[PDB]
Amino acid sequence: AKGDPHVLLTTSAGNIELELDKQKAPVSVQNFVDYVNSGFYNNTTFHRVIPGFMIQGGGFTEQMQQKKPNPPIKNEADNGLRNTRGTIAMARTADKDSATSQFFINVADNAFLDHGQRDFGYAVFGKVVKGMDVADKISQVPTHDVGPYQNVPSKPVVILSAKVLP
Repeated sequence: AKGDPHVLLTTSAGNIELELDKQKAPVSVQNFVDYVNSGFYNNTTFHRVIPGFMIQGGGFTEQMQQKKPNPPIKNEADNGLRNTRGTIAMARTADKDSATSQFFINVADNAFLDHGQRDFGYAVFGKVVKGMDVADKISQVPTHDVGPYQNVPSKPVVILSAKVLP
């Protein structure tokens, strides 16, 4: 136990466990915890995943059809320090300052995205302790390019739960 926050999630595949910062992004944490607290994850899913590289997720409920997001926070990527396939990170949005409710679980040595150039998009504020495999196995089952959103599990996943540990 010790003391290290972990957004625990049990998708159809199995019970996994994210682990999230806090310090480097107080604001964001508050937001998601709002959602986390309840009414959202209970029966969303995981859109999909680029093979052995990066699973999302949290967004389009089931098939994929916006909940009703848009509680626009602020700066993201510029607060996630170094790491590797294991970290979670927030998506973004056309505008810029937003990322209302949606994150994605990596796996492979990334860094590339590391805000440091004529660019800035993908946030960050977590990781992955245990059920990485689960994620994998999930990211194993075939899929298909949908149309708009490339990479979506034809035979869709369905999340069971999301319970944060102190």
